[PDB]
Amino acid sequence: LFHVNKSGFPIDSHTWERMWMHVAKVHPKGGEMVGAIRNAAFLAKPSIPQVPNYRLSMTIPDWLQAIQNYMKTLQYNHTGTQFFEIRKMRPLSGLMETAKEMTRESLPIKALEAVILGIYLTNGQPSIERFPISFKTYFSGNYFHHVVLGIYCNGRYGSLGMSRRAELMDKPLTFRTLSDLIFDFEDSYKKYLHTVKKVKIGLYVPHEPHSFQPIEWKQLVLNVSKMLRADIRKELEKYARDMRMKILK
Amino acid sequence: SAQQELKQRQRAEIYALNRVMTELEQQQ
Amino acid sequence: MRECISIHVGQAGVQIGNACWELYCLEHGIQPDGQMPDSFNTFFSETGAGKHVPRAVFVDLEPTVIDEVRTGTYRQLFHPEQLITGKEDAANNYARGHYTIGKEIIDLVLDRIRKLADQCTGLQGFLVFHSFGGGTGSGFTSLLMERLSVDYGKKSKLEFSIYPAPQVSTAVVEPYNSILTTHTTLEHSDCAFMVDNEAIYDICRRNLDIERPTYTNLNRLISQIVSSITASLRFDGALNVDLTEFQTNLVPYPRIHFPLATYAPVISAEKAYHEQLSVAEITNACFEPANQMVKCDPRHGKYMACCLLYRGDVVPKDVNAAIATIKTKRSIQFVDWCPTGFKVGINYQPPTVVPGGDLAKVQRAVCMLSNTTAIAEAWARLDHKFDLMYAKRAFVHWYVGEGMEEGEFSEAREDMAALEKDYEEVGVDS
Amino acid sequence: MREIVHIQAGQCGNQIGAKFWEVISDEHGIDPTGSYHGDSDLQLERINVYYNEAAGNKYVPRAILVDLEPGTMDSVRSGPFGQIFRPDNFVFGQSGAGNNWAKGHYTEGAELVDSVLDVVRKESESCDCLQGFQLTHSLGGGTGSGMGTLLISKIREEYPDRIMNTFSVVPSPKVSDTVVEPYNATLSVHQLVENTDETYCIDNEALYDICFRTLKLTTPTYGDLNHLVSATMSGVTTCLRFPGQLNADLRKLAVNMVPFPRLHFFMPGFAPLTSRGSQQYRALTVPELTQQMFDAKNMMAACDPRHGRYLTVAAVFRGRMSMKEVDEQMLNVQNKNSSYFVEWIPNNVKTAVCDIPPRGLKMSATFIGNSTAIQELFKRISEQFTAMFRRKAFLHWYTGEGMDEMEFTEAESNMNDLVSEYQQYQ
Ligand SMILES: Nc1nc2c(ncn2[C@@H]2O[C@H](COP(=O)(O)CP(=O)(O)OP(=O)(O)O)[C@@H](O)[C@H]2O)c(=O)[nH]1
Ligand SMILES: Nc1nc2c(ncn2[C@@H]2O[C@H](COP(=O)(O)OP(=O)(O)OP(=O)(O)O)[C@@H](O)[C@H]2O)c(=O)[nH]1
Ligand SMILES: [Mg+2]
Ligand SMILES: [Mg+2]
Repeated sequence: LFHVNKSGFPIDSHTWERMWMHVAKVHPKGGEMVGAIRNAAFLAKPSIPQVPNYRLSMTIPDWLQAIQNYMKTLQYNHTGTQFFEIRKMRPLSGLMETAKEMTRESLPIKALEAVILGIYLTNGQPSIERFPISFKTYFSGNYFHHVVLGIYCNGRYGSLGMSRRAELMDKPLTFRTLSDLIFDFEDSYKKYLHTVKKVKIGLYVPHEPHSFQPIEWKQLVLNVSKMLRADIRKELEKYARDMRMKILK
Repeated sequence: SAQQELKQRQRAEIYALNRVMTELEQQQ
Repeated sequence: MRECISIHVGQAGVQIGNACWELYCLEHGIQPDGQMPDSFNTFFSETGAGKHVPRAVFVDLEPTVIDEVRTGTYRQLFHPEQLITGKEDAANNYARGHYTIGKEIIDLVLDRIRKLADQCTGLQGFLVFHSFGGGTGSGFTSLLMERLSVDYGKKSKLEFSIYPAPQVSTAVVEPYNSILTTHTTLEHSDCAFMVDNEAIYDICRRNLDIERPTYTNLNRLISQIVSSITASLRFDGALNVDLTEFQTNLVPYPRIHFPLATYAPVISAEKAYHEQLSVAEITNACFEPANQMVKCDPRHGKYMACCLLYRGDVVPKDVNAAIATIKTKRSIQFVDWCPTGFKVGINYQPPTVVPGGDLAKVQRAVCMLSNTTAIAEAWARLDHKFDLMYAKRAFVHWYVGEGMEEGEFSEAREDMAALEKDYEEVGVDS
Repeated sequence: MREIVHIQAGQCGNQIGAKFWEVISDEHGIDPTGSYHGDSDLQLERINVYYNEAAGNKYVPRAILVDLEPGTMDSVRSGPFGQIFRPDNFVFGQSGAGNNWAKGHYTEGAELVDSVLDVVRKESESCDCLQGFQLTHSLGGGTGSGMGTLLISKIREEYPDRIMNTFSVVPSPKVSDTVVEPYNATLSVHQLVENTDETYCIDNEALYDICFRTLKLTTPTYGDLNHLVSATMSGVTTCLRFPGQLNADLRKLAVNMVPFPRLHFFMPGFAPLTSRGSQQYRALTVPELTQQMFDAKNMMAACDPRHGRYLTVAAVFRGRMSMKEVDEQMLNVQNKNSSYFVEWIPNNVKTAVCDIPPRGLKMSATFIGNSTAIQELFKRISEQFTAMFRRKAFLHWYTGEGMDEMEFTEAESNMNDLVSEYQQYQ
């Protein structure tokens, strides 16, 4: 499994050599390009993507699109080594500090820190409202998990996130219902012959950055595979109504 | 002084390496 | 043969000490003039003819509060030399209290400490009372604690401070004082018990049903907690816990010794009749978030170690039962590296109620101390305050004009960041 | 200990100071013969702040009186509570300044400055712990505007470590009884910025509006305005003399309210001000006092607080009152009016509470604000200055006293500098 940087910055010797051993092992050709990049005297300096700023004139779907293209520009991590250690139960303010230092450094990003970045970017807009979604799925005799960030601006459901695949990480605000969104995710997942087993939905995140409220991820959980989609849709629409009225607590 | 150059080198090499493995995943 | 001496600095410290010594004189039966009409030995010295002298040192750079005590109803209690006074206040300035105006008085107090600690045989520690926001309670406490730490290396010192509240405040330069005092409170003291005014205001408004409480009520509550802490030294019970025992039980690592206190049952004389107030009830009342005397929610943290000082009519089986029901609850989250996290202590003397105050004459009460990780919020907010002002260099010229150096402002901030980081990195799983 | 020296210059300063001494003496229970006929012991406890004991167990104010026209001393000694001052503290000139700044600072003001420094020095060694000085004067003149600045400059040379508290009355545009106000005003505030720690600007227009609209007076003479100013002055220095739940002397206010060294010009307030007819239709509670303090119509300087933010605020309450009431009131007052307060100062109110209210009330509160709206006044003065200085009107009189012309340009430059500095934080 992919390992996590924990020495702050810069990267310590142990994690450095561990990552290089990992990439040497997995890469079939292996040592040639690895050693070439190690002993490369000069390499092209990557540019710094500029953090976009909210503007009132331009519309909110284009805002979500803009954050999505910036995230795409940030070169999604497939090196197999996390660079910013995240804790689920940690209070929100620590995650805001993590998000702002991550934007300062602008390194490769995975799904969890991608949705944290999305929360950090969208925290400035009371009209926009966002929450997490998680899937636990089954394929090839092993279980895998994925996480994305849903949005409910202007009475419409949309999705942001990251993945090595293309269509599993970005949807627009064009969904009347949350059920249509999650079933679209299920169909895209089936397109790769991966079976979703369980689906989990949390809560709207508070709009105050400097707070200690933790992020909820398990407030709703279903076993999607066993049950027929009608009951799933009914329970999900009940839950969406319970959420947008702020009743759940 | 040299610390910032170290971060520069680190991000440059890791960016290039990530490009290489993205190409490999395209191969896969 | 078991003692501790009390130092009250600044207006807040002196005013809390007023209530504290009222309470202690009430508990042991000492008249206001110090004449009784051997459990008093912890706080009082007998000097022939039954005269009782508190082991207190009242200090303030400004003479008005000390003069108020000199003219008050306890003029005959303290002997006159203890009440030390300056000429002009620190004026909410750390640099005046520490460097400029503190130098002229510090020797005159230190020797007095050297006198008092030379009268006792066995001494357990010090009970310092101060406030973070003030210029006296910060700078003068810094100087005094530095001098004592270099003097008595291995005597525990217990600060009982008053941390600034998040929203309620009565000064413009509080963050600069608190951040500067964070260096002395760490690394010199042994157990600092933070307290807010907003939390106790809420407690008095809700539990006691008082719409217009003033500082006297807050001082009475804090006095009750301190008298509960220093109770196993004066009376006897099933389990006894002196200073060093609960110091070893609480402080896991040397650099995190900031517990937050609690008390129960706080109820008015009218609601007492409709209440049973058993051991289980009061034990459960300590853990709800609406009773913490620091404006922070303990539900967003974990308890490292806890200490439940019971007093009154209690027996250990009830305490074990209550601790069991607490451990069953999943809302109250403890830390994995502390499988047992309760230091129990029972005492036979019940609480005492001052006649002029407003608290029910209950039969048993518990004081709960918790070394929880939720305290960092109470710090974090204040750092933000500092960050908003120091960015513009606002008010810095007042501090640098009194000989203070500017780099200390950034050094204190990075020290506080290190403290918060260390406090957060523990409590992680495994 | 922590004593204060009080100095009065000009007719306006002398009259306001006479009213101030009458108010202070009444508050402490001092007879106009100087004897004591009070009731409590708190009155004697800190009487040395403003008084010196004398043989026969009487008390003499620690006050110095100066003018260049002996009529003002005659009126002051004749008037009520004029006998308490000892005669040797009065000093007078031969001929008044004639509203000439250069005359009261260079020509005839120098020939009398030595006596005032001598008596001030003699009074400053009649104590042990001196907190600071305080001076009442008017910027629109020659005897208060020039001699006053000369005096504070000399004293600040002598005692760099103390504080000064100038309660200056600024000239108003509409209520003007003089033709050469801008020249004197600018020439004085050139020197007030550097040699003073707290300047409380007062305007006659705002005072007249307070008497007409709030107190519903028909014919407000100068006595009523002087009474209001005296009430403010007595409110400022109350924590030095009486005990309270949260004390605050002069230096505490200075450090709380002066974020930067040059931004030390304040405009005070006062509450409760109620007419005789509307006495019984009010509850006299802390919310009422706080609402009346922050009212735009309650400011003592003719400026609109809505046209600018508050850097820092202070409020010295007076009476037996809860602290939760005060804290919640000065919290929600900031909550509702977030637009009127500066964002880069998290807390803008330095609240203090005393226990002994004024004689005829149960509760009072002296409001002192440091807003960016004060510079309005200065711009108006600058306009009038550049209206007259362009054509060199009335200017030969000042040059005839040995004053040079470039000083006017320098003072105008300082005026633009200070106004820009206040404009910056907005
Ligand atoms: N609130 C008050 N304002 C006053 C009072 N007297 C004057 N003022 C104002 O002061 C302004 C001028 O004050 P002064 O007469 O003292 C000028 P000064 O005497 O210092 O110079 P000389 O006349 O040359 O002696 C005048 O425009 C009035 O509007 C007063 O008694 N109370
Ligand atoms: N609980 C409680 N807090 C108080 C009391 N008096 C003052 N405070 C707190 O003290 C803080 C201000 O600091 P002070 O202690 O008054 O400063 P100081 O010790 O007098 O030192 P100086 O400023 O130099 O006079 C305020 O924020 C109050 O919350 C009191 O009687 N009880
Ligand atoms: Mg004080
Ligand atoms: Mg005159």
